[PDB]
Amino acid sequence: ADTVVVNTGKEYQTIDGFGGMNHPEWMGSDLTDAQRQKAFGNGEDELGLTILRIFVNPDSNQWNKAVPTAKFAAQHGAKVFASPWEPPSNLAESDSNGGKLHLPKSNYTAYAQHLNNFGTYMKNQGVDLYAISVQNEPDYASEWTRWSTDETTDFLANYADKITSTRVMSPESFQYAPETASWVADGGKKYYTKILNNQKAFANCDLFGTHFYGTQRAWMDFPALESCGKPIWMTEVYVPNSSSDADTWPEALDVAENIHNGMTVGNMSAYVWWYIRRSYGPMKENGNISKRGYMMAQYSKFVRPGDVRIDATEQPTQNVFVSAYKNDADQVTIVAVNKTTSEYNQSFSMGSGESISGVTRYRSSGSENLAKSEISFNGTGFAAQLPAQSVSTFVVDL
Ligand SMILES: [F-]
Ligand SMILES: [F-]
Ligand code: NA
Ligand code: NA
Ligand code: NA
Ligand code: NA
Ligand code: NA
Ligand code: NA
Ligand code: NA
Ligand code: NA
Repeated sequence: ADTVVVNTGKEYQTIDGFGGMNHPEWMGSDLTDAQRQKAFGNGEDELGLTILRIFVNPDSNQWNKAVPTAKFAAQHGAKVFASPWEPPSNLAESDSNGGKLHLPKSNYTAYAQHLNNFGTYMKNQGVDLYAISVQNEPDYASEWTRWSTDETTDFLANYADKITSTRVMSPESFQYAPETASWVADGGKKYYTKILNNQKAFANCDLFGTHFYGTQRAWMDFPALESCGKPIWMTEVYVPNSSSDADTWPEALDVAENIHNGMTVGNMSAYVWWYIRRSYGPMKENGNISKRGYMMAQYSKFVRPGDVRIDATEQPTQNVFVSAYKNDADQVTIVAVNKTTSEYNQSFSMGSGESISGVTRYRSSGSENLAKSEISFNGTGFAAQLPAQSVSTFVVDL
């Protein structure tokens, strides 16, 4: 294997965090106090999530259902953002072009007020809502609200400046599909390019969100969006499916590969799962962390808001995926996903020249969950075994 060369002087995106969705209406119950602590604490056997996504109910008389878990997350320092699936029923019309609903242009001002008022309500409930998005999956909307890519751009350019209670997030595409994709009539990356290309829409859009359903690694690179000066969040996914129990192994390792790809190929600042607590989620219905959740935790517990992704040899051997981050205490955190069936010894080196003063490893695999050990080092480098089908997070003191 190539030595993994890490360079603290070459910086990419700032990390906003890692999280999941809470949706009492659709999940059937809210998180309990124990589950809230399990998700948003960063102590022993806690997921260390730092972002919570919440639901914008079309009926404002139901907004209160989102509040208790948002307040808990906010008290533990998490960013809280919200997504709408449908306008208030009085603003929505049946769609005859593939969606269930459509928002008529004549109702855009009222819809922006609906989103603004949700932000104000959250603030009055003690939650400074980080952002609200224009629409969940406007390009996969057979059961909610379809928007064309022109429509979301018009909304952002000409109406979203009146959302002042919170930041404005882009519409959230289903899968970040290539613009010329034959299977998507009007969606995917087109939602984003049209914002970048319209001065008013870009000025009124504070950050971007996309989902990752079926998103290939080869679709994650988006040069114009990655250089525009505003964060891109991956705001919803489950991988590789919802049909398997989240302890299924080695299937769960796909979660770590997907996070790695979003971080290093997509320059994503955030990675947000769907329901936190679910049979296929990071927390099981019995409240314990699943294998998929330990895959998330290898990132979320150690790559914290405000950390900066830095250069590190990304694929030193095929299907061994490496990313690295620095924090404001000058620690470097390296996450190595060995997705192969072979164990080998991997060397690491600080190309930026810093001497190492300590290395601690946390590792998850078929038989380990966040297993902790001390790693020897010498000068500017260290080496470690990477077992087959494992995720190793190295915390490096310089
Ligand atoms: F704005
Ligand atoms: F990229
Ligand atoms: Na940065
Ligand atoms: Na709501
Ligand atoms: Na907060
Ligand atoms: Na909704
Ligand atoms: Na209508
Ligand atoms: Na209106
Ligand atoms: Na989500
Ligand atoms: Na499996």
